[PDB]
Amino acid sequence: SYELTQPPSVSVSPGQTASVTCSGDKLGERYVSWYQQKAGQSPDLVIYQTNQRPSGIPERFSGSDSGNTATLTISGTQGLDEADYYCLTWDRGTPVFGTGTKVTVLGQPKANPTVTLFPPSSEELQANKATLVCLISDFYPGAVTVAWKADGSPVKAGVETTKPSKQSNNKYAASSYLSLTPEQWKSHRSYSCQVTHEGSTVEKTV
Amino acid sequence: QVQLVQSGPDVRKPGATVKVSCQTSGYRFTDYEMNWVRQAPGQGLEWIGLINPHSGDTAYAQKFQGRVTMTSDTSDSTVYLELSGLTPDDTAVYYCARSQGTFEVYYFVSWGQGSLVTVSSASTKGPSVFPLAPSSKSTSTAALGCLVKDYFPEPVTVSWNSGALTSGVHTFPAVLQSSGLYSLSSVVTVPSSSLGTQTYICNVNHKPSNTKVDKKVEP
Amino acid sequence: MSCERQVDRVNLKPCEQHIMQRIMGETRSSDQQQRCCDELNEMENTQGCMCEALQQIMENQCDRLQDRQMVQQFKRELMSLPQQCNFRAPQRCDLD
Amino acid sequence: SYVLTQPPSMSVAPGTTASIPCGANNIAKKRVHWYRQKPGQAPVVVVSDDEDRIPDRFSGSKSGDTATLTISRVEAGDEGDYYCQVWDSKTDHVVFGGGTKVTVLRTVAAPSVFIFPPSDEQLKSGTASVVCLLNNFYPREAKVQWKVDNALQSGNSQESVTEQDSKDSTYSLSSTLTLSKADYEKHKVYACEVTHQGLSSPVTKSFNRG
Amino acid sequence: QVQLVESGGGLVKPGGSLRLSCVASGFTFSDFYMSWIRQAPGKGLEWVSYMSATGGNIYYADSMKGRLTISRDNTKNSLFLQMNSLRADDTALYYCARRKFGAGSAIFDHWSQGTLVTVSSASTKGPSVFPLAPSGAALGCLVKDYFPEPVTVSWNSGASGVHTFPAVLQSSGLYSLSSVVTVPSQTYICNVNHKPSNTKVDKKVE
Repeated sequence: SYELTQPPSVSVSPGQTASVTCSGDKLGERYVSWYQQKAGQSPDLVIYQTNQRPSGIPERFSGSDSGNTATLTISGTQGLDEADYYCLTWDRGTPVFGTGTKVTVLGQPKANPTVTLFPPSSEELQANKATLVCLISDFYPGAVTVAWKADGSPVKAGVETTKPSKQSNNKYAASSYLSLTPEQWKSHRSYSCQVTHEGSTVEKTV
Repeated sequence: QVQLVQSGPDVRKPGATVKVSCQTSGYRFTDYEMNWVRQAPGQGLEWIGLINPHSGDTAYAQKFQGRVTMTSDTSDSTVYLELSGLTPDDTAVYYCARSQGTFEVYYFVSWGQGSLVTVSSASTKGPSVFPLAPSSKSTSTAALGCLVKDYFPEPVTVSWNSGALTSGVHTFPAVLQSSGLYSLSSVVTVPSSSLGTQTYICNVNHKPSNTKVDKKVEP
Repeated sequence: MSCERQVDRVNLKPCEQHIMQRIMGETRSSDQQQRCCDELNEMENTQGCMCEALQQIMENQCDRLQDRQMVQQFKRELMSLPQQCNFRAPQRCDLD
Repeated sequence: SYVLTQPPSMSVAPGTTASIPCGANNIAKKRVHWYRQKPGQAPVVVVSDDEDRIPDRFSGSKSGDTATLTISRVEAGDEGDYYCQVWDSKTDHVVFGGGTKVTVLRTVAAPSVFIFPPSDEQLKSGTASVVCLLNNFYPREAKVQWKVDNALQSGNSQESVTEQDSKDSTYSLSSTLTLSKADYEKHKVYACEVTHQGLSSPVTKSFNRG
Repeated sequence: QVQLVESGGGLVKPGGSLRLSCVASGFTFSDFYMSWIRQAPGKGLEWVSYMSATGGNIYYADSMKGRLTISRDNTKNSLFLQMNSLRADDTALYYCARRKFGAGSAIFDHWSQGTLVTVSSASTKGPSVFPLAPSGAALGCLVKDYFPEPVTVSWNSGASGVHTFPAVLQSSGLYSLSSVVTVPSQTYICNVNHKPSNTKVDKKVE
């Protein structure tokens, strides 16, 4: 029944104020609650009672509303504020969570990926198994195309790639696996993991 | 104006149930909660519980939780007390009281006349009424009365001249005789002068047993 | 249903804000108060449950009563809320 | 259970001020109400601790652990039983105090004594009830002695006493000597001897042809 | 300080039952609504159930209507959620949360950590760990073919310039993740802990 809309993503430069807006029919007549969730962590209440009310939460977080909208506004965004934000209201006993808004804090410079391509270890081959692991690290933005080559020709079967995720140093990493049988491994003479990141391609061969 | 009229006196065997009723009038029923309070003969006031006529909600004192039910009837502005599993500890006069006040203010602004309910296995017996005639030496204040002698259970009422003679009346507390029947007396002082010209009537009433006797007093 | 469930199902924001503006503000306010009575009236037994509704309004705003004095003031406004909506103040209702 | 404690009895001189205490843990933080009750009547609120409910002679106050009812210029009509009452929001119980019987002091008054022989209506039944009345005396303490041919009776009479009168603060007492018609027949002289303050000597009322 | 400690999650066969439990400390539990909230990894926050402190107010989400019972034992500061007839689209992160006000203001003001419930006919399997030798270098190990998902890798606090990549879900139905560290071109051991099978392996490198 009652519906809440949020922009899917919102980007801000470090120091600017970020605005997350939540929309619902006459939402201004209800209280709105706001929750911050950083990856791998549980949500944290950052504003309650239609965004005029904080907690032992940083003063730069504030809330406001107008008509059909409620707004989480983060002045001087600091990068540690990078998270998903959810608004919450109630409708006759039913809690209604907005769809997430993803707040990105920019400023990171483009960083080219470092790529490491591993052959199957002897331990694994002795186990009737064969796997090439291609670790890609330290790149920004977090998006790469990965392609495997068998003796210089494309190979799609048995490939598994991960979606890039942020690192401790606020850069991104990602990985790609090519599952082979032991005979396919030493039959061919070279395998290649080819990574394209923002129009630059880097490749490693074993 | 505000008026609370309770049902008559009742006697119930141990282990039985009593139902007491209270009809209110003269105010807007459902605007105030009704309470029940009891008083064992010669003892303090003891709150039983309450009902809200607007919702039928009740709150009962712990002592009676599980033996008491209260209900309320909007067609005639009447509330009910029902108490089961009776023992002699339950003999008392039972009052309905109209509450007053809001929020943290809660007291009683009107009460019913009370209903004496006696829990006893003994059988009810109406009284014999004998006169206390004035003496022949009465100097020309004189004294006279009635003796209301072997009745049970307790509530008996005495008027004089159908209520006309009020001043100078003394109706004594009943006393329990070794037979387990009660006896009381009611006396009145009259002009030493107008004795054998003023007619004096008793009007004894014992509602349990449905007894109503009128005795004349003369020398 | 219980008063617990009846009161929680309602949106008391217009009632809490209506009171806050008067005590902390020592048109929009007729519509806000009107929305207050509309929310109370949505309770199935609005006359019963009024105590619970007032207690919930107080519980909801308590943190914002930073003063020994504000708390008296919020209470009188609260206590007058039922009459403002053409209901009766409840009978066994301790707002402390 | 939340308990309100009252002194059981209290005597007060007329025209002076009366203070009846009602004790309970933290009672001053609740609303405290007071009732007066007279014999055979429902209670009547005399102090209502309401802001909605012209001053009178009845006043209540509270501090700490005590509530107090004050009666100004105490009068004979103020005799009765007084009860304090609260509503405990913690337990949602109405609670009454035990009650204080207020008796109002007065000048000494001797009783007019009357003796009544049994009716002939009763005698046919097999029992005889001879009644001695002590009317409008003060104070309460009084001795009634039955005599039959001047012999003291013991264990064959009961008495009843009225509550203090609300207009003159006096008491009245009734004593009933009960015998069988057989015991009544043999004796002639039936007397009622009362001793009381206000009687320099005991007063004896009797009748013959018994 | 408020603390909500959650337990009872893990692997469960479809059509099976699961009892979730939450132990609270740091507040008078018997004064608060308690609730359960869930979130599929990478999705938004989805409420499941809540109940009054001691009362007739119990709410269940339509998504799970008729398949779960909420309860609490306030003497033991404990909240429970019984889940019946579980299905594959029920696997998610389940949170325990405290609710604070009502009638339009209720907020989820403290959250438990999320436990993962996995509904699947697949059996729990421990990982096999293989070494990744180095060739002015980086090395690591490969945790392969484990189920269910939660796996952690460290180096006994060699402490610390490292990234354990998120896991890939092989077509087989088992996961695999890598964890690589970078070091100057002495003894390096990787420790993998797959709690859902109580596997704790240590691996050395060249």
